[PDB]
Amino acid sequence: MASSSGAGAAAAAAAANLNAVRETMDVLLEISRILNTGLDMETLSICVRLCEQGINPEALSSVIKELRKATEALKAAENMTS
Amino acid sequence: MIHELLLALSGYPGSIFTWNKRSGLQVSQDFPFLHPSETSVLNRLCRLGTDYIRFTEFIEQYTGHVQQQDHHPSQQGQGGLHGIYLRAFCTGLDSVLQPYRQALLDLEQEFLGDPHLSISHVNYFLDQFQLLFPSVMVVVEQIKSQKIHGCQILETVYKHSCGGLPPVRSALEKILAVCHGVMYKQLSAWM
Amino acid sequence: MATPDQKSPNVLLQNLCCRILGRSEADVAQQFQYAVRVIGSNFAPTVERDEFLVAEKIKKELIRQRREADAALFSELHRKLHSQGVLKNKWSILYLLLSLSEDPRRQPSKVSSYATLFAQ
Amino acid sequence: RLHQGELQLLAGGVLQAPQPVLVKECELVKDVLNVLIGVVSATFSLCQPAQAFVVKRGVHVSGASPESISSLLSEVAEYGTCYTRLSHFSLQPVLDSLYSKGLVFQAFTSGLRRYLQYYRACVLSTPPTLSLLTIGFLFKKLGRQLRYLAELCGVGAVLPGTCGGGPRAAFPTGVKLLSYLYQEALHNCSNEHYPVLLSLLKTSCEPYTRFIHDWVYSGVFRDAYGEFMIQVNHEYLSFRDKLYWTHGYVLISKEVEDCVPVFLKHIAHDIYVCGKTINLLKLCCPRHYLCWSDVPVPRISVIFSLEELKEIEKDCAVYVGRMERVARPQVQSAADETAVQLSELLTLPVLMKRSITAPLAAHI
Amino acid sequence: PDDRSWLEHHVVHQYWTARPSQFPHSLHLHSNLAAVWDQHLYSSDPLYVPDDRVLVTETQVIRETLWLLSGVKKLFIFQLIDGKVTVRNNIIVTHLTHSCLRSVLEQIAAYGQVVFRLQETEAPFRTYQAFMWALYKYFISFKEELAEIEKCIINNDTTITLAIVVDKLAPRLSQLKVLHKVFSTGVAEVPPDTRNVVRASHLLNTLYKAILEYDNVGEASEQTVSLLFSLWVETVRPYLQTVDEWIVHGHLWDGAREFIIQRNKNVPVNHRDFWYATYTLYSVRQHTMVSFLKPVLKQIIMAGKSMQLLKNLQCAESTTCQAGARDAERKSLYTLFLESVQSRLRTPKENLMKMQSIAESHLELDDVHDPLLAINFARMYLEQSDFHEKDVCVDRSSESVTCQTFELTLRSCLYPHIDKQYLD
Repeated sequence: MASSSGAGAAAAAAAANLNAVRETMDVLLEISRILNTGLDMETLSICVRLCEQGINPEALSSVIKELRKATEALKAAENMTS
Repeated sequence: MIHELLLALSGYPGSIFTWNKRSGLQVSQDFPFLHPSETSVLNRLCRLGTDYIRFTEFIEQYTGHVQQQDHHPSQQGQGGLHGIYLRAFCTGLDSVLQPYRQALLDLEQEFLGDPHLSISHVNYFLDQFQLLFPSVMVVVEQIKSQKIHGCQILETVYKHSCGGLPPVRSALEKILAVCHGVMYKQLSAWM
Repeated sequence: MATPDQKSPNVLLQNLCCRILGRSEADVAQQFQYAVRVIGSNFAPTVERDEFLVAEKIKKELIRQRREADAALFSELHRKLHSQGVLKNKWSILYLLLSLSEDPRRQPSKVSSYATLFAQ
Repeated sequence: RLHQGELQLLAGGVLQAPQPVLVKECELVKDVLNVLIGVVSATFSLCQPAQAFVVKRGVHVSGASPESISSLLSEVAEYGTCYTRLSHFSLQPVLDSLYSKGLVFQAFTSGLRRYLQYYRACVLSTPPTLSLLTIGFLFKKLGRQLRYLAELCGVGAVLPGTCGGGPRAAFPTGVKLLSYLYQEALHNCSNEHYPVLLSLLKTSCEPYTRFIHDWVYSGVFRDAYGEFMIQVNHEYLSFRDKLYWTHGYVLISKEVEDCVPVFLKHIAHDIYVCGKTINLLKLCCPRHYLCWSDVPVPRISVIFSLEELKEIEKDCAVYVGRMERVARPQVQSAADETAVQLSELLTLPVLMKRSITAPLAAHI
Repeated sequence: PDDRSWLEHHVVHQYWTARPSQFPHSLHLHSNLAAVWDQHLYSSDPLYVPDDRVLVTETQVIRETLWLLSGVKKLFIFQLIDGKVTVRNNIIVTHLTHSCLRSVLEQIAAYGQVVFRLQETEAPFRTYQAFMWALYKYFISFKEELAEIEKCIINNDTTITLAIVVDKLAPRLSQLKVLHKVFSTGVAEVPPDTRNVVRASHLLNTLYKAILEYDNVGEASEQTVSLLFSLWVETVRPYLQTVDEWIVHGHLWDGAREFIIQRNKNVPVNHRDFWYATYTLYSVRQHTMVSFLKPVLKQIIMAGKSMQLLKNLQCAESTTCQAGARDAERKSLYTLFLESVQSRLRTPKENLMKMQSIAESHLELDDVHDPLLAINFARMYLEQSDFHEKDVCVDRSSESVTCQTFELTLRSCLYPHIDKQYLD
């Protein structure tokens, strides 16, 4: 009868770790906003996952700048075609 | 989300509206699917929800525990909020939240009736409680901070009874009436 | 325990490109190739690999931008992030954030439409 | 779903978030009703050692986040756990020969069974058309009161093995039960539990008041569990000297607080002397006209209605007069309101004093 | 993200996000007026560099306008800079010229800035609390209409244009302009270092003068006159309460010392100056006289002195403490005034039985109901379930011709009752 109680506590601990991770991610998003990084929730999450994978910040910055220029050209074309 | 928002207001924090023991209920982050003005409205509603959550937390903190029959009831009053007046205060707070709970249930029914309703309708409907709750929360926080004990808390409630909010005045009158009922019970026993 | 299918950095980069451009993966193939070329290029080591040094540099840069309040907020957020310990590579994330910071005071140099000529 | 995906992307696969299982509310209500009866459901599983429902991980409800819905359901599961565990604690049924808690405890458990029956009636009265939030709020006060009473009685829902709370003291019996009820009534005098606690105290005292009645009128010690302050030593009851009076019936004097009900302490000594005197008179001169009168002895019982109390006092006076010549409501209805009028007018200790000592003083 | 993106495309475009939402619009000259104007500008001036303009939907602009008017801060189009609502420069609509849209939005933004200044009110004192309460009631009334407009927008069944919305809000916009001017004069014009008594007196005098102005304005100000009357009634409620407390209990309970009369604590009732010095008017500046009470202020002072004497004279227990009409059962000066104003203007065991029936329907026949338990369970479940226990219309619009002058209405509804109590 005892065993059933343990799974609830383990699930609660995992949920607490996940909530702490969520709080940390929100803090990171706030920091990015203060830094005027221009990342959205999806973009910020992608950036966080990529950074966790070890990407060189100089290469990442150059790639981001080039991608931003291409995205701006594509957005201008999309706004001109609408 | 409206049901989720009410659940957060009902004490079920979620991923958007996180409850923090220190910060209370808060919007977790800026989401890409909302206009920043909608984020501001959400933050105001989360402020109201945070105040409600803090009230519920206080109610649990001073009413939620069974009274330990520690032989000396007088010492319970020092560290922990204690006393029959403290129980009456918690009961009054719960009674004042009862109309708020009823209004929340009515909001839930309306949202079930119309899935197209927006947060502005809730902000309209809940504004009366958005004005009521902050003042009662301030009064309760003052009572807690000053460690008002026994019937001396009643004097503070009277001081708080002089508030300008008519609904807050009526609520404090109800709470004071309950506390005076307890006081009168003790006085009856003595007399 | 099947660690969520964290798609390989190429797939993650493709998804990021699609998100940034607001186009489907099929529409960003040239951009994906450009990204692969950039990622395969040797990048110099970051100037600072110390979390606290990076936070101090960020604060100094914000002060240089006359954002002293933002510098204090950055230092506080950095302290909180370091204490949380959720991120494994704090120095790398700090370097990325520093590289992505934008000065609100410098009027955006509107990218001449001519830059699109090299995009093709 | 988007936000949870974003959180998983940020968490880099490490937070294996339980898959949100979307369930229809018209089902969640059924699970809630089962919890109100302590029944495990598809989303809530009963942890047998805790007698507690455990929420299935990844429960998703339409229109709410699965985490917030899980939180609400966790609170509801805690309420259901309290209900089921309290029922199990009160479910100790039969005063079998192994029952060591005594008749006062058995009567208390009978009152608790009545209370749980009323709770079950309320749960069955709950219409299945109510909202989950509406139901939660409606039963919130009742669940809080149940949890408070379970902790007060030491029958708290927490599994005895997992709660590192120190050894739960045995539920008090006899005089210990009366003192416990008086202390809890004082501590809970402001709670919604105060009238129920008064009813339960009356019901648990009923066997003890019967024992007191038999001791006072016939000198019969009916304490099967040693809860009464008086012990009968049959060895000295056969003596025909001072030793018969001193040792045949002995009031347990050393732990008077533990052997005499706290509310009867002011009359416990007089009751003991009266019962000893009655037993002595029965032993030495059973045919004495004072000792041999077939006059019915007035009933000693706790009364909580002011009208019932005045009627009992008048009947007691008439009974006393008739017996001297021969020698020569509380909590029992529903709509009735006078039954508690004294309980609202008078404090539980003063009410108990007036109700118990008047017949006691008359008989003494 | 694909399912989410499909919803995001179908749940209203991310244009509110800094990501440029391109939306399809009709290229008809009447429908593409923005694009045609851009083309003409491009054709006309070889020096014209095209600024980056954000295309916003007219419905989207309307919604953001309503949210601004609903008092939302941090709008995307209308930015609040130094407490001034400012329109983002890079916004354009398909059907408006940038300059025309900018002008209309500037008018709306000016009204929003007024609201924003009014929206920031904290209520630290009784008079300020009353002003806040009245403001909240006004904002509630405005938010009701705003919510109805938003609902109609959400239904999307009918073409709602910015002009239609502006016209719908025109009466409310006029009321808002009048309220803004009155509030600025009554509060914003009050120097911050003024004593709370002085601030209150200035506000009260401003209210009286505004009341006179709107009463002289006639029928066209009826909504404004009603608003001002409600504001006056609310602001006098605390003052009338303080007056009532002084008259009834003989004790001036004034925590903020906002009343024109201050009690000198140094003068005991047995002091020779008790009749003269115990209650002092805050007369240091002649400006401390309450204009609405000024016609009756002298009688009020005499009555207060008399009541303070009677309560301060050790009167034998005078039987004229009749157990009859309690001062708590006495209509308050705010309550008596409101009742008299409405009347002159013709203006605007059972639970135990329920528990027994519930038990009979849900309890088994043989289980005796425990009345203490029955009551407890009734309160916790049935009385918990059945807790569906969920105004002086001073609108002159009805009988404005028959409505007395604000001063005449005051003299006839409030002053006579006060004089009667004073005489008694």
